[PDB]
Amino acid sequence: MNYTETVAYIHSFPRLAGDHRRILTLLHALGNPQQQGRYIHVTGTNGKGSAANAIAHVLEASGLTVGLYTSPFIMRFNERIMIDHEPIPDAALVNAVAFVRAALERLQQQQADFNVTEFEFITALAYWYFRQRQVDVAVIEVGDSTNVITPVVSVLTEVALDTITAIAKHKAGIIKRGIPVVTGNLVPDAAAVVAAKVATTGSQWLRFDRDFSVPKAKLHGWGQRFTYEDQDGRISDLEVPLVGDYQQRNMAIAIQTAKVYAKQTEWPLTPQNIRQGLAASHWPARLEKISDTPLIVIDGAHNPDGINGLITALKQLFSQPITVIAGYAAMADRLTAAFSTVYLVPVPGTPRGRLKDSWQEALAASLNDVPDQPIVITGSLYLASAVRQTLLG
Ligand SMILES: [Mg+2]
Repeated sequence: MNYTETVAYIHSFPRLAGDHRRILTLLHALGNPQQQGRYIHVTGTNGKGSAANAIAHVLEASGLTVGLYTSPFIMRFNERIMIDHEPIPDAALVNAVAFVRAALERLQQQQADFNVTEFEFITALAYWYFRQRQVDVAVIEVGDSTNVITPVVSVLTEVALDTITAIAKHKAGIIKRGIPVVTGNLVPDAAAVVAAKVATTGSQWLRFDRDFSVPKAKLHGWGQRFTYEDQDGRISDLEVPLVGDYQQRNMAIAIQTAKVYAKQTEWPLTPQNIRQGLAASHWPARLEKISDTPLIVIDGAHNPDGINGLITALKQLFSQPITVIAGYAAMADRLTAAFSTVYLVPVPGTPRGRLKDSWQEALAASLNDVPDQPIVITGSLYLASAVRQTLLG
């Protein structure tokens, strides 16, 4: 096939019904690449994509070839599988999809009704591609079809209040015997689930605000300047180009995890690597300022927690009036009460306050009416990625 037939073939996979048998059957046909190499396992309800990207950036700056498996993509499909922050080239995706389909067709010649899902096909391809390219470590963000590895260190960023013990027990399945777990400051029910699991596995548990912390943090331009502290000391005046107070805990989790990786593998990691790797830690479409003149910021906050955390982040950055373009009525009532011009438009991959029929009509209106006013586009990551693909791709 071509690339276009290859990405359409990946999306043609079904919606099957538990354990990891189907993906392990497929992975045995690929020669078990999940059993070789080093891995960092990342799960959590929020902040896992941001942490994983930060861990990868810090490890790459120390001189390691880092594979990175994330979801979702923002600009193109190829962003889900990266090696040193470069998305898997089209032709390499064409080759890899052809190799995995060939092994899958061999498996269907034996077991006639064998199949896998879309995420299981992608995860198996990701794990085979990282071994083919021979990376030093692969940072794996949890989708659990990825739970077929023994990591060097596991990360559990958050189990947020949105049942808690039932969610925490599903998330604690990535914690393995003797392998250290780096977590955030978990809520009581999630913490009790983590404490009992690590007493069972015998794991070293490094927790945010206990073993490591951020004693100083403040805004500095479009990003934050902060100080990290642990048992080895402090690394002061670290800078990341990400706004939001919740990002202080994701970066701190990322720094602690990277240090736990290097100590376990006897790899040298300096504070310089951590500093340089945190400076390169850009995470697209998450309060990203994409244009200076005119001022345009894109964001994918989609819950009311995301709307409330955005509102105070926008208040921190802007003391002038802005136009906010929003992709239900409780999310829109807090936007109208806090901001100037507010436009409600439709999100592009969905179906059926000032109303606009599209985000382009709202953006053209604001630029025509008041050209010096900043525009923030928020409400969905799919709407935010549509604006980013249009305005930059
Ligand atoms: Mg993510």
